[PDB]
Amino acid sequence: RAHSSPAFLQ
Amino acid sequence: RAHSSPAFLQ
Amino acid sequence: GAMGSMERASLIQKAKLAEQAERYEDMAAFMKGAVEKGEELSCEERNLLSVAYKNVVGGQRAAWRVLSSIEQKSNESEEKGPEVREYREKVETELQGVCDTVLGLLDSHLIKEAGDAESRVFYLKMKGDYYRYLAEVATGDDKKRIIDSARSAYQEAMDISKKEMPPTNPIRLGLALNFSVFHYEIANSPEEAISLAKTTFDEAMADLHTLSEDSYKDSTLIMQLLRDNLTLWT
Amino acid sequence: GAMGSMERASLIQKAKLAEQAERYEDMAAFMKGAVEKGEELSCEERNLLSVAYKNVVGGQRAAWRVLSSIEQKSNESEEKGPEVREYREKVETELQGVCDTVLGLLDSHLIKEAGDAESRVFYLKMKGDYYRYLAEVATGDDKKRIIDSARSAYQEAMDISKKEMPPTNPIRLGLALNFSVFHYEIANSPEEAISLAKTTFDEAMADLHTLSEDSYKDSTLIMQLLRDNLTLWT
Ligand SMILES: [Mg+2]
Ligand SMILES: [Mg+2]
Ligand SMILES: [Mg+2]
Ligand SMILES: [Mg+2]
Ligand SMILES: [Mg+2]
Ligand SMILES: [Mg+2]
Ligand SMILES: [Mg+2]
Ligand SMILES: [Mg+2]
Repeated sequence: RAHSSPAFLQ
Repeated sequence: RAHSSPAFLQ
Repeated sequence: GAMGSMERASLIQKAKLAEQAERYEDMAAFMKGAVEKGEELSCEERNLLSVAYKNVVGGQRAAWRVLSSIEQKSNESEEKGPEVREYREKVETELQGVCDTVLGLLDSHLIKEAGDAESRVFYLKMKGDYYRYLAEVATGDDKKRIIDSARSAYQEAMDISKKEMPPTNPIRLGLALNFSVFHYEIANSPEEAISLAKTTFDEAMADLHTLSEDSYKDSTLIMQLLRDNLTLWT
Repeated sequence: GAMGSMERASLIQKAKLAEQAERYEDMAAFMKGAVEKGEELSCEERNLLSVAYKNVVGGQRAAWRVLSSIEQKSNESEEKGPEVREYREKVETELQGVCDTVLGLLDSHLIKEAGDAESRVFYLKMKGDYYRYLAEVATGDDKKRIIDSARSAYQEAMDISKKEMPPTNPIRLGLALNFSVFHYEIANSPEEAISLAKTTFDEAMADLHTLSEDSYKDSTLIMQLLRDNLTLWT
């Protein structure tokens, strides 16, 4: 499985 | 904190 | 109950699937439904019931401790309103509800039908455990009575376990471990906790020679927890 | 809604407490209540909303994958009845319900009121993400339409982000990362996924010189995820 974005984005 | 028993006991 | 239309065997099968998926709230709901079918539980089924509720209440206890610590810091300095207390109370009430659910299953009617030592001690230990979790959050005029209820359940379980089980039995060991934690953390009796842990460990040590390789592993795993607590307490 | 009587500021305060206690279902319910007050969300509040629902749906996706794998093995050899399919369907329906809830908040009325690039891109990315989670479990005559809905939301977000944000912006980077995952895992377009990840990484690299130490850390953290995927895919 690939990595997706963290929920917190600055 | 102390350790208590696991839930599974043989 | 929402599980009244599901077969007992299907509830057990789904509890095992829920365990594999780490869906412990579902697992507990399936096992509650299985208990409410009214038949006694096998060894495997009793352990499914305990695993499910221990994980549910474990998340609630961890959350309660986080919120209680925040609340304690708030009362040392800037006023922030009622929200911390309100939310701690919300989590506390849900924790108490789960404990009451488990205690209700034990009272209707798991304990009264449990005649063999392995089942009866297991359920009385659970009764002590869930009163102990209630005692962890109790602060009012009922703290003393909750503590007495835990003590009484643990004591009945201890009396049976000493008469009917070998000192290496994992249920007997886990009961003694938890009663010792009760003494240390709930009952303000650290010397009793230490004495019980030491005597339990030593009596089990002297009986290990009777065990198979697999039973030896089962017993020594719990004995190590007693040793870990003794290291923390002494 | 059960949160209609609670102050907006109290809902936000309790969402932060729920995060500290790892009570993500509570956190999501508090943030849903905050959204339903009807005011736009600040940067901090948008991130609370995303953290809450991403953790809720993350547990459901992990459980669904466990159950789907068990179900697939069952159809290779002994018949065990309908229970695995039933329970997989139960988890799937709850997952779809959470995705529909998030999509409903975005549609009523977060996206239509979001005019600044940072808010609008963040919400359109979320719309693509939750359609992507729906696509992960879709199998019927609606899989193609769900995939198209995810693609369309991601594409609108990409168009805005390229026109309005620098190539190092963490929202722009996280959007490109997730659209690349969409291409690889959902849309059967691994070459598009690889091209997008590479171009995104290289354009960000060339803009790092403009950033402070703290912004450099923010951007490079996401860039490393693009690199990790490229290593997995090539
Ligand atoms: Mg039947
Ligand atoms: Mg001050
Ligand atoms: Mg209370
Ligand atoms: Mg009986
Ligand atoms: Mg107001
Ligand atoms: Mg066969
Ligand atoms: Mg379905
Ligand atoms: Mg606006």
